[PDB]
Amino acid sequence: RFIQWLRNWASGRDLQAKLQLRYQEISKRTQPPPKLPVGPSHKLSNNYYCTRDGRREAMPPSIVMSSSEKKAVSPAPPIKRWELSQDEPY
Amino acid sequence: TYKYVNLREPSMDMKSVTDRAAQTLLWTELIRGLGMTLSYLFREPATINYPFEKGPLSPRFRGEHALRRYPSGEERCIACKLCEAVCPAQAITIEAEPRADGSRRTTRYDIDMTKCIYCGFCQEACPVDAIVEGPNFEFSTETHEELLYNKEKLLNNGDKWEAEIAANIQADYLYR
Amino acid sequence: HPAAHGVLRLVMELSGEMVRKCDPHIGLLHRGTEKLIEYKTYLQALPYFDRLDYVSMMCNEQAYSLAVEKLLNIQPPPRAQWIRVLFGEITRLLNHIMAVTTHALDIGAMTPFFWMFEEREKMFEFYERVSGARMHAAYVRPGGVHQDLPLGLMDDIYEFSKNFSLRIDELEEMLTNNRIWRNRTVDIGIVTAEDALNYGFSGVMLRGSGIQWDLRKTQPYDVYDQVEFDVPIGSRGDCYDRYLCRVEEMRQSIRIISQCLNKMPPGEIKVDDAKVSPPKRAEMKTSMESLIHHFKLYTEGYQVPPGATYTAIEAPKGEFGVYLVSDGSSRPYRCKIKAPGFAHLAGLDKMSKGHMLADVVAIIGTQDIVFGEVDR
Amino acid sequence: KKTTGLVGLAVCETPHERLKILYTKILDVLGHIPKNAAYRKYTEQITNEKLSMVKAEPDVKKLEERLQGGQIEEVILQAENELSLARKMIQWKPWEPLVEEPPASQWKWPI
Amino acid sequence: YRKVRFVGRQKEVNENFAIDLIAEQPVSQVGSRVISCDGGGGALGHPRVYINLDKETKTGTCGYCGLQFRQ
Amino acid sequence: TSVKPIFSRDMNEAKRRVRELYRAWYREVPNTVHLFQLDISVKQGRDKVREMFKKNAHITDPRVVDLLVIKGKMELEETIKVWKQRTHVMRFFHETEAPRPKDFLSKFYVGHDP
Amino acid sequence: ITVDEKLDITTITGVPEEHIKTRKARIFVPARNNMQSGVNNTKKWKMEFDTRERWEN
Amino acid sequence: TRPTVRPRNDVAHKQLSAFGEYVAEILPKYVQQVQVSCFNELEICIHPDGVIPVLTFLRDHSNAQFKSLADLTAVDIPTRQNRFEIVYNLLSLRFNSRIRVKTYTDELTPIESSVPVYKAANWYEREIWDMFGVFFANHPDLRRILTDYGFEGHPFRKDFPLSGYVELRYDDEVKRVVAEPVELAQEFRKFDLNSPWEAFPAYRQPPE
Amino acid sequence: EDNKQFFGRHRWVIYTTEMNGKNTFWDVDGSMVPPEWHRWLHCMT
Ligand SMILES: CCCCCCCCCCCCCCCCCC(=O)OC[C@H](COP(=O)(O)OCCN)OC(=O)CCCCCCCCCCCCCCCCC
Ligand code: SF4
Ligand code: SF4
Ligand SMILES: [Zn+2]
Repeated sequence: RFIQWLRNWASGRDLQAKLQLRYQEISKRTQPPPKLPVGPSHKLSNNYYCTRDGRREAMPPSIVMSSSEKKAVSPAPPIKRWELSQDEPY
Repeated sequence: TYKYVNLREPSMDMKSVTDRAAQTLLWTELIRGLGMTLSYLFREPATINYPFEKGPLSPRFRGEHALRRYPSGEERCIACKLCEAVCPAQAITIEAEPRADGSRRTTRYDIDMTKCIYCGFCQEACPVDAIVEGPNFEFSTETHEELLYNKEKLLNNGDKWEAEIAANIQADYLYR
Repeated sequence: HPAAHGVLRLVMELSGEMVRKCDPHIGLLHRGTEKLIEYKTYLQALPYFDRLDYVSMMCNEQAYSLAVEKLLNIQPPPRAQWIRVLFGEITRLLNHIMAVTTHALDIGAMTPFFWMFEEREKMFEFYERVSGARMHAAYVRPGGVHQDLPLGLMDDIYEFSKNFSLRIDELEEMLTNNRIWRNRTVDIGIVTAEDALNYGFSGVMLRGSGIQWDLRKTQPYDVYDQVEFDVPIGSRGDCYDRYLCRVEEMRQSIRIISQCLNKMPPGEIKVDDAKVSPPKRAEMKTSMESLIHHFKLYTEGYQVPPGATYTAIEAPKGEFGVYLVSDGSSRPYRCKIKAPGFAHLAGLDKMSKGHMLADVVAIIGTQDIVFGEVDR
Repeated sequence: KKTTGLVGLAVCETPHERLKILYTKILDVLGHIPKNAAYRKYTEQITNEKLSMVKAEPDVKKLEERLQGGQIEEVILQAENELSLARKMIQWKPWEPLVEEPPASQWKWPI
Repeated sequence: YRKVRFVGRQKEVNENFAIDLIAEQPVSQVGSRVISCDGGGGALGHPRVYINLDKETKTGTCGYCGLQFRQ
Repeated sequence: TSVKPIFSRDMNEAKRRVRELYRAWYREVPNTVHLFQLDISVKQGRDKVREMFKKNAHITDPRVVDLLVIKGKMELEETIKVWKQRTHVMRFFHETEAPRPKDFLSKFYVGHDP
Repeated sequence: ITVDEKLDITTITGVPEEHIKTRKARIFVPARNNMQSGVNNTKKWKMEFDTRERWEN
Repeated sequence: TRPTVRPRNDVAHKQLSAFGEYVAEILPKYVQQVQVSCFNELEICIHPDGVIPVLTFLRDHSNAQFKSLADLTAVDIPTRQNRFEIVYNLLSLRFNSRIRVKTYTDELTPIESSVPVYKAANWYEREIWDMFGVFFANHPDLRRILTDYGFEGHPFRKDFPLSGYVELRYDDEVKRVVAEPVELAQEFRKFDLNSPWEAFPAYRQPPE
Repeated sequence: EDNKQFFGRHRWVIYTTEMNGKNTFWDVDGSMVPPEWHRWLHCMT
């Protein structure tokens, strides 16, 4: 009609992606009952606390404090640069 | 990696520079969008026409409080003093004292409705599964002498709809 | 009106026209935070990290929940993290929908606001379906994500994402090369120096200014390493090349949300070891061991060993700190938060001397200063 | 190159002799410090090994690798200031021994 | 003294009362020794607790549940 | 005690200082008293200033007497300018607050165990 | 360097109000709640003040 | 152990042993202790003398850059006999590392401003004067940020009872909005969470 | 309820008169809906 392409005379054209989704193509509801699995070492006869151990780990290891061919060691290697990452990088 | 944006140079040749002098002086741009991308009004408005129509939600929503009771009623709360002790804001206030038969229940239970920050920490600590955030935004009265709740305001406010509540948990309780 | 969803009172002595002086008064929103987080346990005190800023929600707490798992020597299970990329990188679509617009409501336009917030809504559902609430939603925890997400959302994330790169093409034809805007911003508030580092600025007003560094790919977070993206960069240090990051940084995200829907492996959600995670409502409700770790876990907290940390992230407008001492028992000790707003606004007075007054309204908008955060 | 890269700088101009001024300028001044404190044993040791790479290869581009700075024009400003400390370093005196150990129980963390 | 606050305000109070609403229940029986009290339906209700009825005539309703229970 | 003092050295340059900024206060009470459009007897404004400077009298030490100053040196910034709106000032002179007994038998009929 | 030794018993004044001289603090070792046998709630000398009236609202 | 326990990494912990070995080597007039946090971070315990000095060495060098100042903060500890603490925190852009610099103090002893070294300690030093009370000399400006114009208590230290000493309320008897002592409507209940048995053996305090 | 040709304005309601001790019509608030439809009109299910 005469108002359909006068919406298409500007901003290119869409007619597929449209702001209000109001029409169909949505998700309906939660129909199914789900079941959430428990995997991670949940079983018996083996899983034993004191091998899984999340916590109980030591105090911060010291270094020489009060009471040699050094290369001027830096804390780590310096950073190598980045690419220019072809996408349309200009 | 990287990218470089706003790094470009004009071409500088008389096939171009007209195209940039047919722009400044004739306004060939700046009517491109707002001569057009504005209109583009011909789309259906998006409005939820309020007093009647209303918008979406989910079964996990949070809001006005309640206290359920089983079938023939026990006042499901046992006064185990938990939904009180995880409360960040410290709204809750509970005073038990042994009821006549010898089963324990409450006396004073007061959720302040100004302090409550709407966690979802008092829906999730109750082991006997009493206290439950309702899905009704009914609120807004005209005096702060009010929103403080007692016990016997809550129960009704939670027996006014239990057809709302008792059908949400049985959607949601299979996840947690 | 030009408060930018916040409250400030700044005072300038201008010279007849040019400002040449500014000295703002912050401290209108202080509220008294870090004095009140010594008094609350670990899981009880979480939200007061969500309520700090108003815009980024799951990106906070991603910076607390990563500053606790450390002191505990514990990692989330694999399906934990690959959530925290999907929400973690979906709220970078929030602060970049705001800071291109509610900045440019000061420049005076209308539609680039009433045109977008049609959409910033379609996202707020996805905070409501996943857990509860409209904005502030307490979901991430010390143990990875709270509870699983419904059957759904993966046909409401996919269907929504493939529509979105168009709307970001209605903020482009409406802005970039529109002259009256180009002229409101170019070569305005240029800090190109190595003071723009010396002040210790965070991300953008860096990466848009040359000096090239980001905390997403120089440090891993939570599996962030396994997806590919490129960090846009700017030419000259003015504002309109700190804008142009925030478009080409909304067109990178839709790469990751699109790259991260394909990989999410099935698995549990909470940390497994159960001293730091509560159990389900099937387990606490029958066997015995599942109270004494659900009924001492909702009064006192974890027991998190003493010793100090620090940590950092890339929040949509810049870094976010937590410097978390802990005394070796349940309630913390200093929890010191730093967010930008002690840099990006430390550098207004410097940046703007020599331009008019009607610029200083449009300088602020580019730092993305949002307050109650300067509760720092 | 026309773009200084990391912005705030400008390319002027001379490479290959602009560094050599400064390292040499560093090495001479640096010697006036007493020789005990390792500061010379390090502050110099990086410069000589650095200078070995300087002399000599084209283009300036392949001077970049094996000398990890930023771009060359920046490496100057890396070498510029390392002086401005040295010629202070004699003002206050690091090399001297330690002063005022804290009151003997201070850094012990769990109170 | 206190009583002048709800004047004209109609004083919300709880029409039903559970102080005892319990005793109307047909107190059950089993014919066995110890029982499982999980109430109100599976996985909505009190945690499972087993009670012994051997007295003569009594029972014990676990005290979460309240519902009069015996043999 | 060995730590570097702040400004003063012992008690004299110090007690030259407290004498000093007194006048900056004493010379400027009243320009405000017309500026905020607050109404009081201008002599009140010269009683309080002299009521405060006599208050902390027992101070035995430098670096205390310099510490207090650094507070006192500040206020003349705000007050001689307008960073307060009438209600950060007048709070000095407490209008509304009902009197305290401070005597004995007036307590014993009101309040438990102070 | 201005080391300037002296001795004045350290005190500080003006920050609180009348609660300087009115009250009496107390320094005491907590006593172990006796319903349980855990001995680790001891070991730090705290302090806590006098208690004044709480009334009803 | 693997599945739920955070996998460690050694390499990061070897170097930050070295590179921190020798900044106790070349500035022994100042640095009085150094160590390695089990998570691969460093803490340099420095006398209060060097503050401007040490950073200035950390300010520029070819072996340690540390140009980016991130977070200044404080902690206040009673029964440390020198109350407060500072913690500087600095990122070296080239070498990808964090090294924190701890310097103690008191209230009365001044500390000297870092402002000419970095211009980003301009605010972070104005703040601390408000909160804890530490007094930074030779600071281009010293004023009141984060707090109202009335607080004479310097709150975040450990002696300020949480609710401050004066509530505020407005009355119409005149005009103003005036300040009457704090009267609450609820006690602010004090719970008590600290459980016995000492669950951590590794941190076990000295036997005594 | 509309034909399922809209989203969010597809489900709507009508108020009529004097529910419970109520003013007649031109007073309409929206707390009136029976506590069942909160499981319907709000699109919770
Ligand atoms: C032989 C016969 C003669 C032959 C002659 C050939 C043709 C010559 C006639 C051309 C004259 C046309 C009108 C005059 C030119 C337009 C006015 C103009 O020059 O604008 C220049 C303006 C300056 O911008 P600039 O130099 O780039 O500096 C900013 C850099 N940041 O750059 C600009 O773009 C400013 C744009 C206008 C500013 C306001 C726009 C606001 C929106 C209003 C648009 C609505 C008007 C549409 C007309 C409606 C008519 C019914
Ligand atoms: S509901 Fe759960 S928490 Fe609230 S009182 Fe009854 S038992 Fe204690
Ligand atoms: S609702 Fe939120 S705030 Fe109110 S009590 Fe339950 S948890 Fe505490
Ligand atoms: Zn039962």
